[PDB]
Amino acid sequence: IRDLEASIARYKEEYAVLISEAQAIKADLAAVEAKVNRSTALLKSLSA
Amino acid sequence: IRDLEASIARYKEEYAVLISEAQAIKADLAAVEAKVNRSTALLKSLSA
Amino acid sequence: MVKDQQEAEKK
Amino acid sequence: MVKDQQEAEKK
Repeated sequence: IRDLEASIARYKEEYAVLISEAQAIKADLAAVEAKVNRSTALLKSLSA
Repeated sequence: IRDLEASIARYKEEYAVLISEAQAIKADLAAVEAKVNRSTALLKSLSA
Repeated sequence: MVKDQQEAEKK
Repeated sequence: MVKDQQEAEKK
């Protein structure tokens, strides 16, 4: 039972690390999508 | 059992959001700590 | 979560 | 993790 609790806690902090890098890539995706929308509007105007 | 499972899943969702803002806070704290060490060295030299 | 898991194991 | 917590609660 002590080993089970220790494994639960350990994988809890590795889960925290995984969700931390998940938020990092979420921010990266948001920045990329905003840049793509901005460039697409620019491309529409410059095509016109 | 169904109500317990639904409450557990809602807890998973809100806990994931809490984790998201938690490592947002943690990354902010790490960046602040680094920039404060740098600014402390800079301001001690600039006062001297 | 610990209380919920204990309740599920009991029932 | 939920499965392991349930197993720990059972045992």
